Amino acid sequence: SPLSPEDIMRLVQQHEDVAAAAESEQLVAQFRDDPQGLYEYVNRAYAEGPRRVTTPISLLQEEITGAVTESYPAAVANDIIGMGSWRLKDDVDPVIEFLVARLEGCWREILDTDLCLYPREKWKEQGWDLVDSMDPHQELEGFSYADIPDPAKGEAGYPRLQLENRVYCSKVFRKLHVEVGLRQDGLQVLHVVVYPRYSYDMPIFGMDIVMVDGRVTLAVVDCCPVRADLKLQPHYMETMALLQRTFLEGTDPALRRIPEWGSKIFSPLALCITPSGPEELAAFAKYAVALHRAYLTMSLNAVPVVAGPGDRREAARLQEIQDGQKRFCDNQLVNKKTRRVLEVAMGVEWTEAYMSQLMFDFDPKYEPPYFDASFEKLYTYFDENPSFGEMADEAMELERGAEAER
Amino acid sequence: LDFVTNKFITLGYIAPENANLQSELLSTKEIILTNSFKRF
Amino acid sequence: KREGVLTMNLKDYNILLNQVYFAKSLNFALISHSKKLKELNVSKKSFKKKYKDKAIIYYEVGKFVLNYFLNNQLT
Amino acid sequence: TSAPFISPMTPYVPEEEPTRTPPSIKDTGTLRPASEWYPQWMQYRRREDNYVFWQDKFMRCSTDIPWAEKRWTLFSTVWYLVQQLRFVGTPPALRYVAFLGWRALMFQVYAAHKALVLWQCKLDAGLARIGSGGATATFSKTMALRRLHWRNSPLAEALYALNLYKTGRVHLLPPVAKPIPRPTFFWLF
Amino acid sequence: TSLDGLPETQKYVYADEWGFSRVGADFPPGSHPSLFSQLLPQALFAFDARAAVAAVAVPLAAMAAGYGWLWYMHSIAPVWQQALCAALIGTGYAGLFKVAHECAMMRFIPQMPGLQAALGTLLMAPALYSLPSWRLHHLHHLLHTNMLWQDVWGWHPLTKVELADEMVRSGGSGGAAMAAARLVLTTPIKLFASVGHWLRSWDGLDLRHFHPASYVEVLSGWAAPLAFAGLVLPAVVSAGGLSGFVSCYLAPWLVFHFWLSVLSLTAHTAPHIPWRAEGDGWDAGRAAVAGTVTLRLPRPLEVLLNNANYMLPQAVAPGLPMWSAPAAYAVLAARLGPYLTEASMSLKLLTNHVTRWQIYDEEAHTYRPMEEVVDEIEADLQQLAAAAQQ
Amino acid sequence: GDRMSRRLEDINKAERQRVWDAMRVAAAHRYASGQMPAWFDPEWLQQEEAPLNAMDRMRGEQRRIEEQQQWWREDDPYWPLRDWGDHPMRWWTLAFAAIMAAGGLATSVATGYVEPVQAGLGAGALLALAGAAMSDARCVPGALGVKLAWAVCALIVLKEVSVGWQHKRKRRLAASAPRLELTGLAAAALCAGYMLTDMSGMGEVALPPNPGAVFKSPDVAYRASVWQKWGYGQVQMRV
Amino acid sequence: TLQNERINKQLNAFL
Amino acid sequence: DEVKKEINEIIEYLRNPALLRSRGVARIGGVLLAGAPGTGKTLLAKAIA
Amino acid sequence: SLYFVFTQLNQKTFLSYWLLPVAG
Amino acid sequence: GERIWAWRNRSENERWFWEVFAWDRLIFPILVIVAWEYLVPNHLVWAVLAPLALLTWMSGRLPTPATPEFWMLAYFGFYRKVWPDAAAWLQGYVVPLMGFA
Ligand SMILES: CC(C)CCC[C@@H](C)[C@H]1CC[C@H]2[C@@H]3CC=C4C[C@@H](OC(=O)CCC(=O)O)CC[C@]4(C)[C@H]3CC[C@]12C
Ligand SMILES: CC(C)CCC[C@@H](C)[C@H]1CC[C@H]2[C@@H]3CC=C4C[C@@H](OC(=O)CCC(=O)O)CC[C@]4(C)[C@H]3CC[C@]12C
Repeated sequence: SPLSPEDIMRLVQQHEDVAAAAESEQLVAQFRDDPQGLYEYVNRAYAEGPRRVTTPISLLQEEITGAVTESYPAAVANDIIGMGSWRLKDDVDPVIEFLVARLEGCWREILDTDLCLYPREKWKEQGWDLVDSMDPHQELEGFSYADIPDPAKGEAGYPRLQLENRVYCSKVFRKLHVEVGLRQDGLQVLHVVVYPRYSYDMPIFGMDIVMVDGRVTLAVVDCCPVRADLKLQPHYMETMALLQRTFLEGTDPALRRIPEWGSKIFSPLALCITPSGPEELAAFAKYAVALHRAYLTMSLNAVPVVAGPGDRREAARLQEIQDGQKRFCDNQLVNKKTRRVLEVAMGVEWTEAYMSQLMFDFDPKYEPPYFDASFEKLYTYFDENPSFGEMADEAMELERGAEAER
Repeated sequence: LDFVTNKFITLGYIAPENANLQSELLSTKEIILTNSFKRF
Repeated sequence: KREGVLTMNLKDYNILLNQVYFAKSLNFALISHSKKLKELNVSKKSFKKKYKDKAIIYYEVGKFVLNYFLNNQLT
Repeated sequence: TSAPFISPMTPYVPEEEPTRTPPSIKDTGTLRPASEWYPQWMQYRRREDNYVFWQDKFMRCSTDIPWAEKRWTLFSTVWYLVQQLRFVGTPPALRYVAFLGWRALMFQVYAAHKALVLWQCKLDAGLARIGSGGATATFSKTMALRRLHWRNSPLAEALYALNLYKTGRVHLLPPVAKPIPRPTFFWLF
Repeated sequence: TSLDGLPETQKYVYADEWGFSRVGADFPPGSHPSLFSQLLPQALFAFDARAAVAAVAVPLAAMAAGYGWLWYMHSIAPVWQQALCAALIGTGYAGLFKVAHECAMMRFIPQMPGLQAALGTLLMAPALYSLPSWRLHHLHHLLHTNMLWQDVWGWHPLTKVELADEMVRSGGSGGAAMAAARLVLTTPIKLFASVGHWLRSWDGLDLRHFHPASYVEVLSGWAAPLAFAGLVLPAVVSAGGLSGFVSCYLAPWLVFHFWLSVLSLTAHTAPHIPWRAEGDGWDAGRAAVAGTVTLRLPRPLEVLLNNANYMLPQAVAPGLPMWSAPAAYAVLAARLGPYLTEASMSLKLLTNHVTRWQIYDEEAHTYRPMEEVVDEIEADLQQLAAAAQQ
Repeated sequence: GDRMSRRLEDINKAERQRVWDAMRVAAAHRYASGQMPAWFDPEWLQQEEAPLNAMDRMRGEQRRIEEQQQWWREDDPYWPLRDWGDHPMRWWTLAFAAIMAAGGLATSVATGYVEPVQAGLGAGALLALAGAAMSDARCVPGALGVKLAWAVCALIVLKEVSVGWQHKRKRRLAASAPRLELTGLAAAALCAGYMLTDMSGMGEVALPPNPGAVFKSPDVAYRASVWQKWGYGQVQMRV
Repeated sequence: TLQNERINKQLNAFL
Repeated sequence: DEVKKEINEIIEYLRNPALLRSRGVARIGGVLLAGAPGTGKTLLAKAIA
Repeated sequence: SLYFVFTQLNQKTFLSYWLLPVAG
Repeated sequence: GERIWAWRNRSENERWFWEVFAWDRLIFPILVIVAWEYLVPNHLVWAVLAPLALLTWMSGRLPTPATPEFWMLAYFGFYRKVWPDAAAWLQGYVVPLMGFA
């Protein structure tokens, strides 16, 4: 009947395990019922129509002259914008256009209260926001994509290489990075990666598309685990499984080979594909968009792990997080494909610096700041449920009491 | 530009055909512009 | 319960006056009028519209971005 | 810090409405009377710059009154009778005679106060000697001018005297006195 | 715990040497008291009006009896009759104060929160205590139980190091603070040191310690004591003069403070209970389970105090109502048996608390008498003075 | 000009502040009664300044501090004249409360009269409460505290100089006349100290406006409202 | 038996 | 309909002037009826009365 | 919506004054 | 002249009070009612009923419990002229119609 000096610890373990399980289940409860809503949100938002704005100023306006003010949800707005103001559009294959538009739309729509731009001295003053091989010193001030015509075969320059990057910081993510590259021989790459801050226990999100002459030759998407055992939390595995059952069903199960280099960083549910026709590509695209959106929405409610004086478990957790992110960075650096397509065009002393400082940098002693602008939500609120000051109350009781005589 | 445009669309704007019969900014839009200039 | 406070910025009523009456005045009648309105109220072509709306929005976004920059940041 | 979002390095002190109209433009800080009609500095300025005379009159008399000088309270409906006697029930000739007398009195009082201020300057210049024990014999002209314009509270004077007596240090001055706000109670006053 | 692995013989000789019945073994680290709330049957949390009205009416009857007697024989009675009526009134009020402490933690009548707030305020006022401040100090105590340098709302012990520092500053053992400590923790007045607690509430009457959003609630809390001491303590005096004050108010007040102080002091202090600093091995569950002592009284006293001695159960299940505290303890004693400590209120216990355990030294991590400790650290003062030769 | 620019900047500053305060009040109300959209964090009600004005102030101040740097306490003797966050007349109020209470109890025990202790302890309770509220002078309770203390000291002065004290009766008639002694003098000094430090809060409580105040006002709705309240709702507004 | 269990679990979470 | 709006003011001044003072309109003392040739101005006066 | 105030009482006639001397 | 202008812009409420409200609507009706009830024997037609008619005719509105005229009439007239004998009438003739003695 009495208890033992050990089974107390058994009780502690069981309690914290049931707590973790409960919260992980609560996280998936939202996607579980209807997974299709992770890709079909734009179509539904379009279906519901343009909302009418009811704020005192707009009501007074549309009553005075005629002018009705209309609004649109965030999904429709980021669908109207599209590949908004990228300077290298008009050169991008429509598939890469679609994917970039969707990914940046989810960033701007979900993280909008804390999304900042990465510090400008780290990438944007070195001239890394738009890179051209025919002008490696920026003596045309970044208009080389328009001033210099494409070199013909055999001339000094063939083939030309162009890159464009965008880097953001946020509250949970220390870096959200999207980069597009074009080469004259008919090659186009797209590379997206999302790193959580050094104090959050989340996997790293990653996507790569490589298409040649309009045909997608390689496509890989995965949530690379960050722990030492290559094991995600329960809810990440559950969501990936549910989404693969939803979108990828009826497609190739044997084409999902695992690259030799990913075998040390990939999760057991990574997706690598050389698509066959249009249906495979459509399935993969829907799946990638849905997976990204689910990942961001589950990040919306993350809490850091803090190291308390005396606690060793949290120190161990922090060290494991740091080492997992570093392992990902150093094992991505030897993906020799992009490395060589860079270095055979821009040199090597440039390539090493660029790949070290921007693509896969890892310095735990520096993570960029952010700017929390949540107070904005107050202002918007109080412009549609306003309050009028103590003298409109008399006028309104007069209006009611005199109108109610009918 | 992309960010401020997304916000302005989701706030509200006078459609060209709805209006039959913006020289200055409202106050919510001024909060939004100041913040966007501070972040980006 | 009940709060008597005016959470509206007067600059907005002034902006609306300028708009509708130069292209009555700022008194209590205007504010109670807006309260009356709010109370009684709360009781192919797709792509063409996309192009039109994108153009219209980007116009004014750029106009105000340059205004703000020149006035409050060049200094 | 309380500030959830934004906090500069110096905490924000909530400033409130002013409760009294500023000293006019014609007055000085001291006790000696003003100038009957036109100030003396007006003669050393451009004719198109002396419009601030009448503008200040307009501001104090009609357009900038702080809503705290317009409170209706039980004290003010009796002060109304005092003032209405002085303005409508007394002939302007007797008021003029009283005005002349009061001017002469204020000139005598100002002369006395200036004498006292100079005396205080010697006294504290002497006290700084005890304080430093050795050489220091000067005083502070800043403190003399601040004493003449009534810009010190009595506590500041006492603390300055003590600082002088203990460590010399004639150039360490108390901060400055802030103006007294208008006292209000309720419907009462 | 201080007495780690060792046979039952030394445990029991320590037990009957210090007056405890069952000493405690050793609890594992890394836990929390809220764990063992799962060992409790769910029927213990049920509300019933019977025990409620009984708990609010028995101490009221004892108080009324004492007062009726005392007034029937106002000042013609000798001092022992006065002492006995004062003791009875003080105990009755300690019972009503336990009820008020229950209403402060929101676990007496949760269905009517306004009524239980008003009741707690009313019952706390006559002792000149505030309800919101009491809630705050008690929560802060539960969060920091036995934490060295942090549990300021409990019987924080006088450590050797701060005493040595004060003796180095005083230049001898004759200063004012010295003699103050000397009489406060060497004489039976220690059994009233709770009055010091009373003065440390009213945190300077300073609204700058609290969160602004609560000012109006804190101010109201301070106005119920004051109103009492502003409307009722006059009447008493005016209607009975100094004597009619010292027998109708001051003696029950001193008795109530005796009860408060002895309860708390016995609860969380014993030679085998260490006071670990923060970061240096302080554990929450270890301090709330192993570092607690349960006092046993005669059942008449218990039913008069509303089971005010049973403190361990309501630290593992903070919502457990007052009338289920005895029963619940019997449950925990079955499962947490080997780790608990228990004692019976006897003269030996209080004599030990007064004469023996006075200073807490952390190197030996135990309590030692004040006089031997001070003369020892003074001999080491002489020896460091000899070490100060050059 | 560079003069109308200053006026414009001050108008914008003041309007932004007034609107932030109205939002805070209305949000406190809507939150205390349930109706709030659950992304709302009740700590946003402790930000007093405004987000916009705070950002402007921060930027300007950092620009200044950047481009410009291209008993007795010997270290700072003037510590009493430093904004510590309370009212200046806060320890005097508690001191006077303690004096009143002690003196009242001592007197009423030494003689047998029951008015000294009642008045002394009543005033002591009220003045201790006021001196507790006066420990944060920016709030609304920080101002109601000053008002309460002034009221109590004025009542003490009145009872002393107009009715006198019961335990001070004599056999004669001019020997027992109500005069000002030492308690009334201390209370009068306190009242003067409250008035000459700060008692300017809650200035919007007065007698309501007349039809005489709104004769020249530029508002027809407001004038009509006032006329209605005072009993002239039927008069013709030839304005 | 629920009004006390609610309070119990809330206080436990906080603590 | 536009003058429906414009003359629901005269109607409400005739029924209930206190409500029309709350809208910023002190008094309506004299109105003009202009328009195109031959609009039948006598007809609407009947209706409003 | 009114206040608690008397009404004028002499806008119609003057007879009321006849009570002030007589009572006096 | 300037001093008068400044003072007149700060004293509009008190000016209207002393010019239009002090006598006509505060002191005159009080004096009138007290003076009427000083004369005029302790009847009922004279203490309550006739003042009601004359006040209604003079002021132009019937006094109801919402107005101070009703309460002044009530207190002075009724409570100090008609009550001290209607009380005896009731205490002699209507309490025996109930149980209490
Ligand atoms: C007089 C009897 C009959 C009624 C009970 C009176 C109590 C309500 C009073 C008397 C003792 C007072 C306390 C005495 C000491 C202090 C400290 C004092 O603050 C300080 O001393 C602050 C720190 C410092 O001064 O250094 C004011 C609050 C407090 C708790 C007082 C609060 C009000 C108390 C409890
Ligand atoms: C000149 C000295 C001797 C005395 C001054 C008297 C006036 C200042 C008082 C006496 C009668 C008062 C009136 C009596 C009745 C009322 C109704 C009452 O109305 C309110 O409840 C207004 C408060 C609000 O809701 O805003 C208080 C204001 C008012 C008009 C009072 C305004 C101030 C008056 C004129």
